[PDB]
Amino acid sequence: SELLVNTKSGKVMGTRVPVLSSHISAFLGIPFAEPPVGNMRFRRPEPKKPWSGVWNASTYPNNCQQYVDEQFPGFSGSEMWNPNREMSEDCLYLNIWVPSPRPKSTTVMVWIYGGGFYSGSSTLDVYNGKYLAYTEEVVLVSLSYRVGAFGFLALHGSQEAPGNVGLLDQRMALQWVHDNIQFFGGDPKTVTIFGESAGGASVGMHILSPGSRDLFRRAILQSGSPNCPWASVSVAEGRRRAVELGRNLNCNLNSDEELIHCLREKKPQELIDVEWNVLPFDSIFRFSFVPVIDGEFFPTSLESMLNSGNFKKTQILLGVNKDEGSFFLLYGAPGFSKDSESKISREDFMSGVKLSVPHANDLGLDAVTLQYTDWMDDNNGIKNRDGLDDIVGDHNVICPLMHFVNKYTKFGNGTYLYFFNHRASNLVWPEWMGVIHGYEIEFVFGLPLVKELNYTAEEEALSRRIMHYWATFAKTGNPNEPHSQESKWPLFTTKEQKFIDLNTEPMKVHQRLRVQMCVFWNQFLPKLLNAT
Amino acid sequence: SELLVNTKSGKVMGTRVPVLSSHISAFLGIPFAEPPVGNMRFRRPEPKKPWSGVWNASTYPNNCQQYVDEQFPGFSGSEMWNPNREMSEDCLYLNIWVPSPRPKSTTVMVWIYGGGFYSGSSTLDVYNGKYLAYTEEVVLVSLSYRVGAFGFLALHGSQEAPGNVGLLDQRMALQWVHDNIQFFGGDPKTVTIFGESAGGASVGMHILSPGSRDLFRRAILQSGSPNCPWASVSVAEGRRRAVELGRNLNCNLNSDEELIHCLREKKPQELIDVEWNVLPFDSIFRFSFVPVIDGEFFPTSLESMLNSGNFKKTQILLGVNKDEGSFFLLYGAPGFSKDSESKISREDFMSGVKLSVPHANDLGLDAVTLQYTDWMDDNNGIKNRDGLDDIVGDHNVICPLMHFVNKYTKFGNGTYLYFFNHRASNLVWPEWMGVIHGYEIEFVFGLPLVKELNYTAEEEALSRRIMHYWATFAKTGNPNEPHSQESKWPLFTTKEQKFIDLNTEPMKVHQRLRVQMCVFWNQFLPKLLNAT
Repeated sequence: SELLVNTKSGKVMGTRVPVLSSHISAFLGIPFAEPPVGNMRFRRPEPKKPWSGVWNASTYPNNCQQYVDEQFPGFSGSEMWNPNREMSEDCLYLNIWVPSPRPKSTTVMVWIYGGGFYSGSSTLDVYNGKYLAYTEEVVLVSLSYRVGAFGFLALHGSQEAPGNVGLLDQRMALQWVHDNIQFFGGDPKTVTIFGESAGGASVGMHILSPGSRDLFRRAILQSGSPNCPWASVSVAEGRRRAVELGRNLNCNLNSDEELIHCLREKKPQELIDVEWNVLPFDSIFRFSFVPVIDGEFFPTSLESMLNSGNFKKTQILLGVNKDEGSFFLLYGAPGFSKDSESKISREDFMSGVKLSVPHANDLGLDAVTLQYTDWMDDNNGIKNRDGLDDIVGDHNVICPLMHFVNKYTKFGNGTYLYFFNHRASNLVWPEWMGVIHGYEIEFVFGLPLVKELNYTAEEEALSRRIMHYWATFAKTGNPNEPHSQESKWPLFTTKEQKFIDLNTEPMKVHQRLRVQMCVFWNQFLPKLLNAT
Repeated sequence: SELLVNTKSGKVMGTRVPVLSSHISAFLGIPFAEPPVGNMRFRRPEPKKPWSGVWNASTYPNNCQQYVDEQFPGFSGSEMWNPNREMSEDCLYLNIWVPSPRPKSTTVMVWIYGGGFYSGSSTLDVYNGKYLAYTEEVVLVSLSYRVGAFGFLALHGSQEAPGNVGLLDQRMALQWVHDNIQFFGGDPKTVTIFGESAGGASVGMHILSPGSRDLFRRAILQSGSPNCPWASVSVAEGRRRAVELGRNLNCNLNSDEELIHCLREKKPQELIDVEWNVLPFDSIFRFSFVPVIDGEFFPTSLESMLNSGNFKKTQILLGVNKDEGSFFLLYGAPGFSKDSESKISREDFMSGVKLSVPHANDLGLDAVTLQYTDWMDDNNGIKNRDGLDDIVGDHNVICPLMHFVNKYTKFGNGTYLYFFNHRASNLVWPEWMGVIHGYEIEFVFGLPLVKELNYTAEEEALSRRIMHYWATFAKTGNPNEPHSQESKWPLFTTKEQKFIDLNTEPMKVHQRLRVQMCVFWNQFLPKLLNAT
């Protein structure tokens, strides 16, 4: 039977699903690690023990225990990101969408969801692999990993909560795809991992980490890179937050064993209730528990790894959205509202700059303000709003990703950069937010192809273009069709630094994606803060 | 006789001179102080002792002993600024151009030449007061003062070379105009002093100094203000340079008397031969001997005086030229040539930035470079050239003058700002230099009215407009004609900050003259250098 597959872990029974008036197979909720419950909390994942009989993989698995957004109850715009399944510490499962008839050895794509390392589910609607699997004829795998304290608590030196266990979770899923995807029709020697936000940072981290390099062929990073200011902490800050977390739940703090044991007796929702209290600064776009440079997963510091060429050399395709920042200002900066044009005054502008660059002294806060203020029109509410929006995106996503793409390209074997700047016609968020963080995803998974979702004809056209780029790239290491007549997505080179825009208009190539600001955030500011 | 005038110092015999096919009186070389020779060198000026008989004031006086430019022998462009008379330490004289018939009580204008405080003569061709006196019917006075070591050597605490004796020279001339201009037809209660470059800085200094405030009614400052980074030094740096000067001439340095006496035995040309060796840094737009904040001429520091409203409150009219910097880059920065387009490379650009902001640490040099570099086109030779040109002008003339006009306007009784951006059609300097430092002067003195000089019809029209503005302002405190139909030069206010352009095109009002950069040079950079 086409829905029955025999893996090295046991037999699995999938289900047939309809897609764009046709069908494909779907094996949902296949386990890849032992349930990290009880004494296993905070600990590294262990391989799932083989099973007898047939595992029923016809329904989605549970979602990792996480923080849930309730800023806008009912609002689809924010709930489409919340977990749509029972939350449980028994979360480590993966989903596979296989074409029909089953391929013999086709290209594999493994998706890693984003969410600031504190949230995310593989089961959201926007992450439905069937449209992409079907349309491009690829095996689509979607894994899951532990988030928040559960996946990133870090008491270095201890084997009870080493840290990065959330990344080990992902590696585990990748190890399984490597050892079994062949039985699903996939070709293990041609697996592309691709992510978004924290998932984009995760992809970049497997490229840097020696232990994961041999488990994939290529990579796609969307709106996120490993060296982002929010994606990692030092073991010292990791330890500082581990303790403070324990201090909020009134736990014995005399020793790591003391602390860890107390944290293991707490109900999942109790760690999550106080999780946001450990941040060192009043900030925006920063998260409590994230990866930590431990000396294991990451040999040395990220910057020295990027400078020494110490990382997997292959091809990569990455890019960013036009307005990456707006989403975080809405939720945390004074002045912004989902229901108003949110024009910002001088006072609120500067409050925002303080919240965006939390680690900067008064001199730095001034450098940022001077760099983002048009003194001929300083009290223009629309300019202060869009200026603040730019600061958050540049410092947190764009300028960091450009530093990565530039350091990488010097040792890589091919780079392709994009700039997604198209606002979907059916977006429910206000206009001032623009091309929002994470909304390019729907085009990657092809939601525009399903009529009922209400997308324009050109938006469906854009979705197919992108799906063919990602898929053609996953297969060949080049997003372009061999002998096509269409426009060629030029290659990014240290010299030219070309890139293309991604929207419903005739392709246009450009150069030096936001150089003016990227030099400020990557060269000047760092230097200034270090001298002062 | 109309050419004979009896002053409080003695009788003076002037001469009749032709102007624009007509005539006026001219009393040239009237003395106002005792010859500062011998033991009087470096010392404060003493009033000229009355004389019997008639002083012959029909020919120009000598020029102060100064450094002479020989960078371009023969070139009119640079020689029209060199002394056109025998140089001598016996230099303190003034020139008066009086209308015919002699006025009973008309408006007076006293001109103070510029020259970096190290050069300048009142007898240059471009400073011929007859055209202006004639055309606007005003008494035009032109004084002279000691420059270089001779007028600014400063060994604070000693009465042999107190410092600022060059400014005392100017004050002396003003005291005489105040006590005698009435006998020439002038009205002493309506004297406007106006200068350019070092002279613009001098005008601003009489506005700040308690001792000179009561000697004039209004003021005009062109391309220069008292708080310019090159216009003054601390008593410590003044003392440091005084000594080093003495060290170059092998003088006994055991005591001030020791030093001063040795310097008084040296021929004038020997101090000038080594004068440029005392500058503390390899620099551009900086001069050896300049005014010094001594606590006498200047009660306290300039910045605190400007903040406390401690200065003469009246009306002022000031402005700058579009390309104030080019002239100094030509003479001192690597890459520029009088005969080439002078396109600058990245290396020479940065060499230039080092030469322009000599007092900045490596962090500052980077802030300046980042602020003046278009990273989308970093190797554009024309952009690096014009960028360097902007740095020199902004930091040395424009941003400092805007700081003055803003601090002043808060306590003044009327401010009028202009921006001269017209390049004369007969300029002999290369095009890349643009609207050069000091070339607005020719329009102020009306050289365009004399055909033989080869100016366009619109340039002569511009010259008359400016001459009427300066003159109408000197008389009324407003450059505008009471009930005119012409365009009104709006008033500058703390709120609006309006200003006008000055060229052969229909007047256009603007706002915030170069705010973006003025904030960098007046607020951020200062602060950065202080914290680091």
